[PDB]
Amino acid sequence: VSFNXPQITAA
Amino acid sequence: PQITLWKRPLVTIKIGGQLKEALLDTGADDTVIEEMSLPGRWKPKMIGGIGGFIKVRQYDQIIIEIAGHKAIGTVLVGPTPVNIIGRNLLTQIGATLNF
Amino acid sequence: PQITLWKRPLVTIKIGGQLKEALLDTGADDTVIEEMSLPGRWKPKMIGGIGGFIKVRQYDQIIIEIAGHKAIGTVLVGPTPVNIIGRNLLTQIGATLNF
Repeated sequence: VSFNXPQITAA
Repeated sequence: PQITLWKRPLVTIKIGGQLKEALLDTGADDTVIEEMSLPGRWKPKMIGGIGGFIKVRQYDQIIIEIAGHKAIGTVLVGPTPVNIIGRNLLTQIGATLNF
Repeated sequence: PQITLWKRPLVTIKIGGQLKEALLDTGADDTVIEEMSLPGRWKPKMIGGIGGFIKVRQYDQIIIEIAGHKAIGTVLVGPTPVNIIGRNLLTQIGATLNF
């Protein structure tokens, strides 16, 4: 709606 | 405090009577917590992030204690891969980004 | 800068001589930008976030300016909904979270 950006690399 | 970002900015939170670990996320509009029960009425919502959308339950007027600091606001509950504290509660504990 | 969080922490970046808007994201390990042309070789990477995973192209030793501060580091290119400046470059510009 409402955007939420945690991020991590890979596997 | 002053949190450096050499590591993920993870803190302990208290919500619905439970201790949890959560990520302080300036890139999140909202606070999103893994499946748990919360009191009161809720409504379904779609939120988006880097890989698409997930469906969550929105609860209002929830109190969270964040690394020692109390705040009140909306909390979303759903299949997030990490608990996140987003801007709606970061503002309430007076958090800022500084450089 | 002292950046409060009542609004998204959006800043102007410069990469390849072009100005773009990007989100300062303490919840992101890496910096991810929308499809664009960058020089040199790239390597494959998978990154994951709230709605699952996406494939991106990793470019190393990219010169980038963030809200006026110069950095040189790794930039991921792929179908992100927003350009994101993550901890790999927030640490280069000396950013901290404070409350």
